[PDB]
Amino acid sequence: MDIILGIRVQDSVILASSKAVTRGISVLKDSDDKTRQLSPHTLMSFAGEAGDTVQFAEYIQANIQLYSIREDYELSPQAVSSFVRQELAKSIRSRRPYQVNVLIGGYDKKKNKPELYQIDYLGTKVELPYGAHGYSGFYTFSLLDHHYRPDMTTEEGLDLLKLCVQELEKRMPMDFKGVIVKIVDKDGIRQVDDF
Amino acid sequence: MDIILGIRVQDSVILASSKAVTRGISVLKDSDDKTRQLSPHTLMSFAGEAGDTVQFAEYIQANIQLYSIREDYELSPQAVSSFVRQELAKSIRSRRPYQVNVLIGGYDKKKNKPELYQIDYLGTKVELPYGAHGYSGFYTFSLLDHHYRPDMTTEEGLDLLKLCVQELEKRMPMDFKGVIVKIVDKDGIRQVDDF
Amino acid sequence: TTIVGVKFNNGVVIAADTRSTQGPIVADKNCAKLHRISPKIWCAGAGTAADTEAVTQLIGSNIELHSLYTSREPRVVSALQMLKQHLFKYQGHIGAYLIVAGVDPTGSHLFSIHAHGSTDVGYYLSLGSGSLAAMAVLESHWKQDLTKEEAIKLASDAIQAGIWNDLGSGSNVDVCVMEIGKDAEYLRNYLTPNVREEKQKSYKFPRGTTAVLKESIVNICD
Amino acid sequence: TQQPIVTGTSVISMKYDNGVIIAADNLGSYGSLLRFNGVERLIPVGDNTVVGISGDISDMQHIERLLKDLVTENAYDNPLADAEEALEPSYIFEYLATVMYQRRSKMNPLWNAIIVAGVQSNGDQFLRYVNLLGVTYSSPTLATGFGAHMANPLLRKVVDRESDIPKTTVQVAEEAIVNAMRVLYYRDARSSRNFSLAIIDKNTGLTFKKNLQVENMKWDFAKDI
Amino acid sequence: TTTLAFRFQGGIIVAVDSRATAGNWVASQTVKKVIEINPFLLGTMAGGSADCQFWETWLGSQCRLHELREKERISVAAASKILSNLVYQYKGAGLSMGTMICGYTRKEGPTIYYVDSDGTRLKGDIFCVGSGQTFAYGVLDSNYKWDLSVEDALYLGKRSILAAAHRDAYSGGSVNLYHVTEDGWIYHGNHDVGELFWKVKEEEGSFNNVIG
Amino acid sequence: SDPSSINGGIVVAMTGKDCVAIACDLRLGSQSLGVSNKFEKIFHYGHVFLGITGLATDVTTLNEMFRYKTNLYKLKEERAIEPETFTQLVSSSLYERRFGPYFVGPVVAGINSKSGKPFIAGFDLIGCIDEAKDFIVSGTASDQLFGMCESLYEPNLEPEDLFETISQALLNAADRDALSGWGAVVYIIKKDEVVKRYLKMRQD
Amino acid sequence: TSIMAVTFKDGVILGADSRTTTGAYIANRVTDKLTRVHDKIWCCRSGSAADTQAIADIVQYHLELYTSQYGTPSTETAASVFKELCYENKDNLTAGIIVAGYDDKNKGEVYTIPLGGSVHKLPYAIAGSGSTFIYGYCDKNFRENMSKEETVDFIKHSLSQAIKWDGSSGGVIRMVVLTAAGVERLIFYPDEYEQL
Amino acid sequence: TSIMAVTFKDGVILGADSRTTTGAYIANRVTDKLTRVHDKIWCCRSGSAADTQAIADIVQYHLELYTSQYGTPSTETAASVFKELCYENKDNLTAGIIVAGYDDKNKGEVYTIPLGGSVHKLPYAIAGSGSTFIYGYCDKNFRENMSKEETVDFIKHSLSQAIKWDGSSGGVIRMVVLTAAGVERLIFYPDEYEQL
Amino acid sequence: QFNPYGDNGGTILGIAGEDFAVLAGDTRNITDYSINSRYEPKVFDCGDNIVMSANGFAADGDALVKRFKNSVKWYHFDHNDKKLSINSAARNIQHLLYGKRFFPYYVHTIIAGLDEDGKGAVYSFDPVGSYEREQCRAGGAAASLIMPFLDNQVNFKNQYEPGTNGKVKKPLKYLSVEEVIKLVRDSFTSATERHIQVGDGLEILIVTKDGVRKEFYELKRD
Ligand SMILES: *[C@@](C)(CO)[C@](*)(O)[C@H](Cc1ccccc1)NC(=O)[C@H](Cc1ccc(OC)cc1)NC(=O)[C@H](C)NC(=O)CN1CCOCC1
Ligand SMILES: *[C@@](C)(CO)[C@](*)(O)[C@H](Cc1ccccc1)NC(=O)[C@H](Cc1ccc(OC)cc1)NC(=O)[C@H](C)NC(=O)CN1CCOCC1
Ligand SMILES: *[C@@](C)(CO)[C@](*)(O)[C@H](Cc1ccccc1)NC(=O)[C@H](Cc1ccc(OC)cc1)NC(=O)[C@H](C)NC(=O)CN1CCOCC1
Ligand SMILES: *[C@@](C)(CO)[C@](*)(O)[C@H](Cc1ccccc1)NC(=O)[C@H](Cc1ccc(OC)cc1)NC(=O)[C@H](C)NC(=O)CN1CCOCC1
Ligand SMILES: [Mg+2]
Ligand SMILES: [Mg+2]
Ligand SMILES: [Mg+2]
Repeated sequence: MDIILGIRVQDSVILASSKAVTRGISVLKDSDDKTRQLSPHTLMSFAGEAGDTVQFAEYIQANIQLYSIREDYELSPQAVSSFVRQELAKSIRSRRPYQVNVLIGGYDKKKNKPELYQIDYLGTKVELPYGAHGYSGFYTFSLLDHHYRPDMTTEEGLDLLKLCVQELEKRMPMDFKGVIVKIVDKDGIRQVDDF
Repeated sequence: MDIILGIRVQDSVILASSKAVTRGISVLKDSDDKTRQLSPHTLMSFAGEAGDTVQFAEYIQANIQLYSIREDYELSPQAVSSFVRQELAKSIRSRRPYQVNVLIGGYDKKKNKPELYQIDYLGTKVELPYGAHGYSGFYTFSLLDHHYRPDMTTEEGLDLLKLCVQELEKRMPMDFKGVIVKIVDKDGIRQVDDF
Repeated sequence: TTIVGVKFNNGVVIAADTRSTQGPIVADKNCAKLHRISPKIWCAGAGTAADTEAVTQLIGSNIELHSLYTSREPRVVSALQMLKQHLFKYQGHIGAYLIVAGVDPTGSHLFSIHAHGSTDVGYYLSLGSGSLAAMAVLESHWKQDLTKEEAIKLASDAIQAGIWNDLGSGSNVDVCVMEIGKDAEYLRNYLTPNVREEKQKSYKFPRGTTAVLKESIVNICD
Repeated sequence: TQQPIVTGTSVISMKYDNGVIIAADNLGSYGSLLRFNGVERLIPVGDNTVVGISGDISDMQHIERLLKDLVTENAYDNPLADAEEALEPSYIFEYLATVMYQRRSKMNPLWNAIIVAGVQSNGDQFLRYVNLLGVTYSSPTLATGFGAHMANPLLRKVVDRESDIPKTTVQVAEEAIVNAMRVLYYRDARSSRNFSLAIIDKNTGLTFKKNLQVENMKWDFAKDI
Repeated sequence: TTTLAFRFQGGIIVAVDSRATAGNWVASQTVKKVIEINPFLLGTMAGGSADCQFWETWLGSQCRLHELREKERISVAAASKILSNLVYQYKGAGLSMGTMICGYTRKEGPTIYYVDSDGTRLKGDIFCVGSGQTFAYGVLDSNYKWDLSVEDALYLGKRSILAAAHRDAYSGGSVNLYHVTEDGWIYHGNHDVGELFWKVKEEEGSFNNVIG
Repeated sequence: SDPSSINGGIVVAMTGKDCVAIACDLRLGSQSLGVSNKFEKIFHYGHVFLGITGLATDVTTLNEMFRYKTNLYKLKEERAIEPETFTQLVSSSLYERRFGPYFVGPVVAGINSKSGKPFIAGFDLIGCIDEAKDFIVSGTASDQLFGMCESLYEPNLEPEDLFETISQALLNAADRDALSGWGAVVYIIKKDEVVKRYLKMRQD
Repeated sequence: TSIMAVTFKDGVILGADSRTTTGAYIANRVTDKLTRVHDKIWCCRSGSAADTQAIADIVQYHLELYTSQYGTPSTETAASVFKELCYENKDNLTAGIIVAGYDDKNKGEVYTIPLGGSVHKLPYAIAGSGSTFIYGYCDKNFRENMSKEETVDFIKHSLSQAIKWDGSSGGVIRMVVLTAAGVERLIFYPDEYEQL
Repeated sequence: TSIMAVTFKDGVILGADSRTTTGAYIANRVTDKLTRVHDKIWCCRSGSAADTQAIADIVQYHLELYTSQYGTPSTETAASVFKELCYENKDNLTAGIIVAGYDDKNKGEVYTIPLGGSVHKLPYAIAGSGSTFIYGYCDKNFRENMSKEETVDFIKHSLSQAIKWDGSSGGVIRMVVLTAAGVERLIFYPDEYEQL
Repeated sequence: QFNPYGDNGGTILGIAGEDFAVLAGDTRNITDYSINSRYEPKVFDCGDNIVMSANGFAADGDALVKRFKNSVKWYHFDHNDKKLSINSAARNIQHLLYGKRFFPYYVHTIIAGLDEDGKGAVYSFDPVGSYEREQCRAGGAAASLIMPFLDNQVNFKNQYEPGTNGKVKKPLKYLSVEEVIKLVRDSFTSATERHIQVGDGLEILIVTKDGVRKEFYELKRD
């Protein structure tokens, strides 16, 4: 775990997530996908404590998929984010809390708008134009403050994202083995293979 | 600090030393030379506590240079290594010990032989065909056990060293921003600029 | 806090200051520390402010139900027993230090309860951070066979000692007089010896001083 | 770094129109054990100053010796040792205050609260406090330990500010002090009934009263409880 | 703190914020974090205010004594090493300093040295130091080229502090700009973030996260 | 790791002549890192306004909880809850979590629709009601707000004057606290109109 | 506290001081540490005021319920109920209790229950912080089958010494006399006992 | 330890038990806790055996050097030297010392020096762990200007009780009589004192 | 374990005008919840038209003032009775404070006076010697209450010109001594209301070219 980013542009949400899975002094894997598709137009990236992250992500995934089958209907990104926040808000006062931070990128088909939510392990939710978890934020937020515009295209958003990854690869102490980028828009979720 | 390696081959000693100087969540420099020339045919790389490393390296450098001027003569790599070990052996029972680990690569002109010494901050000296300090050893020692031969050329030693750096770049958690390689032989010390 | 209780001829009087603190900061300059458990049983509370309020209300609620059940006016010893058994159960974690007083068919009564659930009896009592300033006054001036007006004077003087000399007490003096055969009279702000002096200047700003970015009407209706 | 062993409790004092009064019980406590009953915690320096000390008694006895030595040293090569160049209360205080702060700064404090009561050569009342931390302050009424919590409130009812001092007589002041000592006996668990009281007046001088007792105590109401 | 200094075609730019903090209490908004050692040397301050302030003005006295004794302005390397050797003597004692010794000399040219309280001393072209260093890096690195004009470099330095001043809770107040040339340092004014933010937001079109 | 000062934020409420004002900052951070400059801390249930400072997850949770409770109240009572009653509800709900509390500093503000009286109240994290004639403060810059309000405030201010006072109270307090600021919102509340204003303040 | 109970010819007498402390502050200088659990079964309370009170109340409840079913309980029975509470809750209690009662068959009896919750039947018992100072005195001066006046003097002189040395003890000396005649409360003030 | 010193008509008597403990083990059951610092100035030692011994030896050295220059030192002087050592090294010492001596001018004198290093001149003094149990008894029974036989009985009965209750005290009761006549050592065995 | 520090409470305040400067401080001295003295001054005239206050731990405060006063005395002896300028005093104090960097004086120090151009000057220090000249500074227990009020009223922060659309700031101007004393008195009454360690009395020292004048005002004693 470690690096998860998110950028909401005009017509889409772009989630970048590091590929490295490190443990002790060994990078065990360099092609890890730190994301789950909750619904056709909703994607959740995650970072935090080992085990907890995937266990939580798949638990949320199951619940949202169960809802989809029951109602024959896709929950809005806002509704999913509120459900996730509540699960974490319960968790924090449990015997053993989930130590997982998440970003939820979704395209609301009713509003025809991209939406990016940032939720930490305490259950602290915020809607943002761009978001990051962990130490990444300390570099990317100020970078995006400068270069981000609300009316950018998906291509412009990817170039803006390349600028973040470059800055992190320059100044971050740890090797995070690049990122897997995914785009969420009106046509659903797709992965950029060459980044 | 972090990664310092050493390989003694047929006719030379090769020292590789990481270029990164990290502090907190920021790589402050990616072109740092973690080495000092003690004498024309003796090179010392170093790694450890911030401040201590350079302070110790330059203190040793001054002493060896002072000896060279006084006697109009170059100390043998063995003699320098014994001097350095004693300084660290004093240090460890001081009020504030030097927390510095070193490798001393030298070419003994009287014996016409390369020599590599590994000395830790406790004052533990060993002569080796190949050496490493810190977590690097956990990967490179077993690698060199397999691929190292005592009669290799300097070119073969560099290829053997490339194999170490590749393995470290693959499996080490931290980005150490490559290495500065230096060769110590009968003609003195020179730096490989393209590594 | 500073709180006191004093017995007299035909009843009992309690009093309290009106300061509430959060570290060195005065949170409330005129809080009410005198609490009604039943019409003629009142409680003065020091310690954790929420605990004194909550524990007094809970027992007050159960006392009312008990009074209705038994068709009798509640007794101070019932409130004392219920409070102490509740506080003891929580091993001091409910930080309520109370002076319980009142009149009932048995007579007039004065008790104190500590957070851990121990109870005292006395003719004069004081609790809180300014209890030593108060108790000094009570030990100096108290006597047997006090009249009503003497007891109020003694009680308010003991509270004043705390107001002036204790940093945890200040502002005003609340008093509650519980006399036998009469209605209990709650004297909110019986003394107000700490009125703020006129400010030197009006800090009313010229309209338009604050820079505004957006305006909008908020819909409160359905 | 210390911990106090044998200790003395409250020292109380106040100014009145012509001078100052100071008092302190005769107890040397050893934790909860009321060990020693013949301890004098008021120590006169000359005929114009009394130093009242609470806290560690071994450190008090050390301070006694310092003051005793200060009188000796002041007399050396001093033809006016019993006249113009006699030890003033202010000199005695400042010396102690210096020592107390130097000891706290060396992390080895004299574990005491000290009140220096006296009358200056010009007739002015001197009353000032100093403790193990080197903290100093002055007030119309001063008290240490439990005295600060119980005596001061009572004494401040008599002299609440500077302007009340000329209006307070030695009879009124002593009465308040003796009352405060009684209250402390009721409420302080490390106090004793027996105490000493000292009056330093600008006209009548130093009057040192020993073997006083707390009396006129109210205990009768206990039978009803 | 956020302080930076970077080397470029036209010399050195140095930029700092002006906030001082005691925990979450904002102790000051008008602090001078650049100390002018001589007409060709600058020092930046980050970490403990007393530590920085005391030892860097002490450094200035040592540099003055050098040019009296040696009849020559001290080198940026030598000046930085006086400070680094000093703090190394106090290593472990608890000094907190993040400094940058920026200046020009004939033999060295424009030079920047990072010096901190655990005894690290580094020559380099770009450094950001302080609690908000990462925020400054983000903007500075993504816009830095060697061939920046004096006008563009001054703005980038100003904009990088503004970026950090905004995000970092323990940075802010105002921006102090300096430009070091072969002729010495030149002060380019105090810029209050109160006005500078809105001026930059409007003109640049950036800071779209904020309610306009 | 002090729950009440991880995210940061402040709320202040004042009374005027036949009106009340409640104001808050917009910052949400994670200690030093500022994360959001749109995080509002004032909510309303009918005509009763509630500001909440402290741990942001609890701020959100409590808002959702009081919306829940006031909605059921209205369905059963067939009328909007009043400030005095809501204050009691808040106190009950907080003390219900006595030994596992919400790390919050709520502030009730509003005008009683029956009597027309302005009402403000504050609470500690554990439910203790702090009623006031003049003003209530809460958050990481409460000390600052106490000092600003105590000096600037005067009784019976007109809505337009009260706006200036409460705004200046919040703004100057926020600028002395690292974890507060990043924008501000002020609600001016009259008997049957409410005006919401976003303040221009320094963004550091 | 300084407390004690002493058996004699006609029955048993309980004795106690009246000081309650919170640190070195005396919270109550007129405390009643002698408490009735039954008509002629009383106890002296030392240790935590809250704990001893809660225990005494529970015991009083048990013995009242015992009396309603099986008539007057023995002093031994009363001590067993105290023990049961003190022993089973030893981890959460700081209570040193002396139980004393008068039967007509068994006459005066004294049981002491220290911190652990063990029971010890004795001719006389002493307890509380101030008891340490009078072990020497009480052992030398106690005699079996004393008269009422002798036992009152024994307790008065004993608690006088305990009070004199122990800072945690003081105030008045309360006593409770348990005989066939009935129950008699005695009080003795400082002005009398201090100058013994 | 249980130790005590008592002044009387003809001079002063020191008394002590003989038990030395390392935990609950008795390392020495025949210890001599009464030690000579001068011909007719002795001291009772309580606390750390090593500390009190080292102090006593230094004091004995100082008083021997005093005697060589200024003749016989007063008992007060001896106590001042003890105090000086105990006070100035209070952080590193665990010593409770009673000093007792006979002058011809001042007759019998007793000074007690507790842990802090303070000095207290008394008619009689008690100290050590077992002293707590006899404060009551000793206060009630001590009289000024007792005879030799009365003072011996007072100490014997006192230390008997101290020994009986204190586990850290026991063995024999040693005594040292300081008068104008000279120095007399007394010893009393369990079989005598236990059944007092 | 022995704790060499303590907190004697109180608060101080310095404001600079065009040709004058004031240094104010309350006269209350406290430990924990007890008042030690209602009138214990901590603002001192140190000579050369320099007034000084070191608020926090009074023993360290008195020690520092004592040392600086002594530093002024020796500055005269060593430099031919030259007047110590306020800027030079400030630098001297930094060395006094930093001298004890690893066992600090637990005090917020403020000095006030006139600079060498005759204009009002206030310097303020942290406990280890960092200093800065300002128009305005509050120090001590109630510094967090008073300081933001000063920012608003002395430096006109967050105050814009009415009708200018929050574009033109309220212009900075020097305040008259009458206006400054109004702000000081309102600051301290407000601080006294909401801070328990502040009260009893207010003593202001005003510095002009003519010398040092004093003014005293009663504060609330609760
Ligand atoms: C005096 C003023 C305190 O010295 C009184 O005891 C006063 C009692 C009181 C009673 C009813 C209404 C108002 C006031 N006590 C307080 O005001 C109290 C002081 C206190 C604070 C913290 C404590 O635990 C560490 C104990 C006592 N202050 C409060 O209750 C304030 C309003 N609340 C808090 O500080 C919140 N605390 C409560 C305990 O849990 C931790 C947070
Ligand atoms: C930013 C604001 C983050 O703090 C900068 O690092 C800033 C740099 C600076 C430089 C010169 C002048 C002013 C400001 N640092 C501070 O403002 C500094 C932060 C800090 C506090 C304590 C530290 O402990 C080692 C380290 C850094 N603030 C202070 O120094 C404040 C004014 N003073 C104190 O906290 C007093 N402390 C200092 C340490 O010793 C105990 C007393
Ligand atoms: C003497 C004074 C000392 O042992 C007695 O044992 C006395 C017995 C007594 C008191 C009143 C009524 C009947 C009997 N005990 C006390 O006065 C007691 C001292 C004590 C407190 C706590 C203890 O261990 C937990 C042991 C002894 N005082 C109190 O209980 C007072 C009223 N409350 C406190 O001191 C507050 N305590 C609560 C428990 O935790 C420590 C703080
Ligand atoms: C009675 C037994 C208990 O207080 C006496 O005070 C007695 C005095 C004595 C003994 C012999 C000769 C003359 C006088 N003291 C001891 O027997 C003493 C007990 C004691 C030990 C250490 C203490 O504090 C450091 C206090 C009291 N016993 C010893 O010194 C024995 C010989 N040694 C040990 O117990 C070993 N100690 C060394 C010090 O640290 C703890 C372990
Ligand atoms: Mg007060
Ligand atoms: Mg900021
Ligand atoms: Mg034995």
